[PDB]
Amino acid sequence: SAEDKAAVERSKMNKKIEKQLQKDKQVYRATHRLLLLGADNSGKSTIVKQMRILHGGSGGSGGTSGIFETKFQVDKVNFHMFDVGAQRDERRKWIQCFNDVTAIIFVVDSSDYNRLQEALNLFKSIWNNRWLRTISVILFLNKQDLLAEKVLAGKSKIEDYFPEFARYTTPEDATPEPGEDPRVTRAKYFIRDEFLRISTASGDGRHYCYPHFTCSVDTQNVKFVFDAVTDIIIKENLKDCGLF
Amino acid sequence: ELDQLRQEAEQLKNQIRDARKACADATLSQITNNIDPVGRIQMRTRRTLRGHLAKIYAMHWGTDSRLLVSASQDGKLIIWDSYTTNKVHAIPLRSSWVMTCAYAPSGNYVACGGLDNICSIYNLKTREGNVRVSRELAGHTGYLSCCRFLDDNQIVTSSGDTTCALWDIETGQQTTTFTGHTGDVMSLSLAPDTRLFVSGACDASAKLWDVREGMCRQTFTGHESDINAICFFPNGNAFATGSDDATCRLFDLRADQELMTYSHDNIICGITSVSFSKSGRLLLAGYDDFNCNVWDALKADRAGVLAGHDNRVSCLGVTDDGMAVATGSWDSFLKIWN
Amino acid sequence: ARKLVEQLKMEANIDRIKVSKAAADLMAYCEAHAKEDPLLTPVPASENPF
Amino acid sequence: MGGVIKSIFTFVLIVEFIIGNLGNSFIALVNCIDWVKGRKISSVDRILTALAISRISLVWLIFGSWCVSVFFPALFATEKMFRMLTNIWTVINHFSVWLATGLGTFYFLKIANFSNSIFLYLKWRVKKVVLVLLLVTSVFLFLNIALINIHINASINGYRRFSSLIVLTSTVFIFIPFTLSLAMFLLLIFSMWKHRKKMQHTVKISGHRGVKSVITFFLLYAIFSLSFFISVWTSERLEENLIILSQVMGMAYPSCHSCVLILGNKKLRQASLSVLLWLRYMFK
Ligand SMILES: Cc1cc(C(F)(F)F)nc(Nc2ccccc2-c2nnn[nH]2)n1
Ligand SMILES: Cc1cc(C(F)(F)F)nc(Nc2ccccc2-c2nnn[nH]2)n1
Repeated sequence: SAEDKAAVERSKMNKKIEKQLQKDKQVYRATHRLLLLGADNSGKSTIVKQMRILHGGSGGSGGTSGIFETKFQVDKVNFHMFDVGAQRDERRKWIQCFNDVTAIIFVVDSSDYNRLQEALNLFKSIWNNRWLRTISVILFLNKQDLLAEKVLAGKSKIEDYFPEFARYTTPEDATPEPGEDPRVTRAKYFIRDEFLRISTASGDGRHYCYPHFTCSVDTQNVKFVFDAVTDIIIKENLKDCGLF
Repeated sequence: ELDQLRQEAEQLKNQIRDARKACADATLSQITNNIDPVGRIQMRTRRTLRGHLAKIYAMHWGTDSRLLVSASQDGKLIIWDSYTTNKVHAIPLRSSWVMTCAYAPSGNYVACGGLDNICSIYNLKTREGNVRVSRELAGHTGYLSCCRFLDDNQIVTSSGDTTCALWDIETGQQTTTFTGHTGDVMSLSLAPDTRLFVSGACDASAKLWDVREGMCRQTFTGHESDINAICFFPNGNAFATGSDDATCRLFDLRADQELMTYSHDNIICGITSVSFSKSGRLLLAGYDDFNCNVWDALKADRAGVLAGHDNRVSCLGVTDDGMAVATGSWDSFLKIWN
Repeated sequence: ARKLVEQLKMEANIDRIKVSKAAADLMAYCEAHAKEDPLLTPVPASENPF
Repeated sequence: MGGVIKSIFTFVLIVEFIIGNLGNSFIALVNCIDWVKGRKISSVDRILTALAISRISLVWLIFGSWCVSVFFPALFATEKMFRMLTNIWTVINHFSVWLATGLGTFYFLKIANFSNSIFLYLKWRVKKVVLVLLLVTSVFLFLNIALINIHINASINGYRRFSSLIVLTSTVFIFIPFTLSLAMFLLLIFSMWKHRKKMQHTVKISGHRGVKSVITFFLLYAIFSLSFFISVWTSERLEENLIILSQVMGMAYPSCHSCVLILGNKKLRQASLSVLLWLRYMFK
C-alpha cells in the first residue's frame, strides 16, 4: 500500500506527528494552570504585574478580547495564568473549562468595603461550584496597605455592616507583622476568618483554601503561589498513591 | 407607556399560546403508539483515537464521512483519518481554551474558537506543507460557543454576548448580527438547505433565524434551565435541544410547539451534546454522568448506551452517511461507535 | 417591543398541516428508507472498514 | 531445652503462616473485587496485588517445605530437594523483594520533589523507571542462582548441613535491595520534613499528612532489621538447629509487611474497618 504508507503526507508522516505530541505532552504536564478570579475592585490587574518578571511584553486586554493568558516562572517551574477577560456575569457557564486547573486564585480588595459582602457571596458560589469541587482556592486579601491606613486613621466602619466584629476577637492563630496595631490585626484576621467560615463549612478534604495578606506592591505573590501549588500537588500525589 | 407595552406583550403571548394549543389535537406518542419500537441498540467501540493531551471539548466530521477534526483544552486541533485511525494534521491553536471547532463542507478549511472570543480560520489546502490561519474573525463580545461554515466564504457563530453572527471570511466583516436571547448562546445547527439556523441559550430559550433576512421567525421556551446543546433533524423541520434539566425536547417548526420529551427518572445530570442519526429515528445525547444515552426520537425511550469513557462525554456526532458515531470526552479519547 | 410583535405576527401567518398528516409522512419516509439504514438492519459482512 | 525451643519456633511459624496468608489473601481479594465491580484500579493497587500474589506464593512454598520436613522427612534429606526447593525459593523471594523495592521507588518518585534534574527526569518517567528496574534486576537473580548452585554443588562434592554459608549468601543478596529501600524512605522523610518546615514559616497553619502512616513503616523497618542482624550472628555464633530457625525467620517479612501495607494505605485501611464493622453487624 504505497499510497497509504508514504513519508510526505501518508501514514509515516502521521507517525512523525506523534513525535510533536510526545514532546508537547511534556510541557502540558510540566506547566501549572491558574484561573484568576475576583471583583472589579480587586487589584488583580496589579497582581499580574507582580507575577511578571518577563522583559518582553505580553498581550492581555485589548478591545473585546476574552481571556488574558499570562506567563511567569519560579524555580524553573512554569505557570500559565488566566484572568478571564471580556465575558458576562453568567460565570456558571465559562467556569466549566477550568475543572482542569492546578488552583484558583481569588483576589479581594480587603479594604473595608460594603462590597466585601459580594466578595463573600462570590467565594461561597465558587468554593461550592459543582465543577470546582476538587480545585483548591488560593485567596488573596489584597490592598491591606489601604486597610491599615483606614483602620489606623479610625475611619473604618466594619461593625456598622458586619455586626459581629465587636463580638469577634483576634485568634491565637494570628501572626502579625512587627508594629501592626491591635485593630488592624483584628480587622485583617476577621476578614480572613469570614472567608474561612465559608471554606471549612464544606471543604471536607477534596480542596483547601490558602488565605494570604497582600498589598499593591509586594514581590512575594509569585512565591505564595509557588509554595501553595507545591502543597496542592503533594496532596494530589499522596491521593494518587491512595496514601492519604 | 411601559404598562401599555407590557399589556400588549402579554396579550400577544396569550394569543400565541392559544394558537399553539388549538393547533394541538393529537400527541406524537399517541399517533406513534402503533409502530414497533427500535429495540435495544448495541454499539461497540470499533476504533479509539488517542493523542490529545487534555479534555476534548468539541469534534466535527468531514463531509467524506472519514476525516474527523477535534479540539481539546491543551490547544490541539487534531485531524484524524477515522478508518485507518491516524493523525492527518495536528494544528496548534493560538488559544488553549477552545470551546468549538468546525469542518468546512468542502474540507478546505477548519474553524475553531473559545474564551479568546476569536474565530480562527485554518486552511488545509495550501502550497506549503504546514497549515496557516487563513483569517481571524474578531468582533464578538464574550466567548465563542459554537461555529459552522455555510460555504467556503460564509461562517456563522454564537457567543457569550447573547448574539449569533454571520461572517464573510474573505472580507472578515459581519454580514448580519442576530440578537434576542437574554442568556449566553451555547450552540448552533444549520438547516440542511443552509437557509436557517437554530440556537439555544442560557435563558432556556431556543430561537429560529432566517439567514437571508437577519430576523427571528419562532421562539421556544420549553426548557426550565440553560440549554447547552442543539441539533437539526435530518428533514430540517424539527430540532432537539439539550439542557441541564436532564430532558430533551423535540420542537416542530411548522407546529411551533413541543411534540415529545425525552427524560428518565434515573437521570439526575445535565446534557452536554446531542445529534440525530441519518434516518432521524435514533437520537444520541452525551451526559455529565460519563456515558452517552441513545434514544428513539419517535418514541421516548433510552434505547441504548455508549459507555466506556472515564469522564464526561463533552461532544458527539454522526457521519453524513450514518456509518459511524464519534464521541469525545474529558478523558482525552475519541471512541468510534458502530 | 415592535420587533417582537412583528415577529409574532409573521410567525402566526403561516400554513400548518395536520399533525396526523405529518406523522403519516414521517412513517412513510421511515418505511421507504427502512432497508437503506445501516443501523436498523445490520448488513451481513458488508462492513468493509468497520 | 531443645524440645521447648522447637515447639515455640513451630508455634510462631504457624502464627506467621496464618497471619501472612490471611493478610495477603485479603489484599488480593479486595483488589480483585474492586477490579471486577468497576472501580478503575490505580498503579499502586496493581503493584500491591502483585506483591500479595508473590507473598502468598512464598508462604505456600515455605509451608510446603516445612510439611515435607515434618512428614516423611526422608524426602527432605535428599540432595535433589535441597537444590530444587532452594532454587525456587530464591527465585520467588528475589522477585517479591524487588517488587517491594519497585513499589518503594514508585512512592519515592510519585510523591517527592527535588531540584536535581536527574530526579525530575526519573519523576516524570516513573512508570517506565519501575518496569525497567524490575526487568534489569534479573541479572541479580541469575547471578544468585549461579552462585547458590555452584556453592551447593561444591558442598555436595566435598561431602562425597553446610547452610551456614548459603544463609550468609542469602542475607547478603537480601540486604542489597533493602539498603536501597531504606535510603529512599529516608530521602522521602527528609523531603517531607523540609517541605513542612518551609510550609510552616511562610504559609500560615490555616493552609503533607502522609507522616501519619510513616510510623508503621519505621516500626516495621526497625523490627525486621533487628531480626536480620540477629540472623547473621546466629548463623555462626552457636547451635546447629538452623533449619527451623531459618524457615521461620525467612517468612517474617512477607507475613508481617503486608499488614503494614494494610494500615499504611487508605484503601486497605478502609477495607479492614469495613470488614471489622461487618463482623460486628453480622453478630446478632
Ligand atoms: C505505604 C507507604 C506509605 C508511606 C507514606 F507514609 F509516606 F505515605 N510510605 C511508605 N514507604 C516508602 C516511602 C518512600 C519510598 C519507599 C517506601 C517503602 N519502603 N518499603 N516500603 N515502603 N509506604
Ligand atoms: C522454609 C525453607 C526451606 C528450605 C529448604 F529447602 F532448605 F528446606 N529453604 C528455604 N530457603 C531459605 C530461606 C531463608 C534462609 C535460609 C533458607 C535455606 N534453608 N535451606 N537452604 N536454604 N526455606
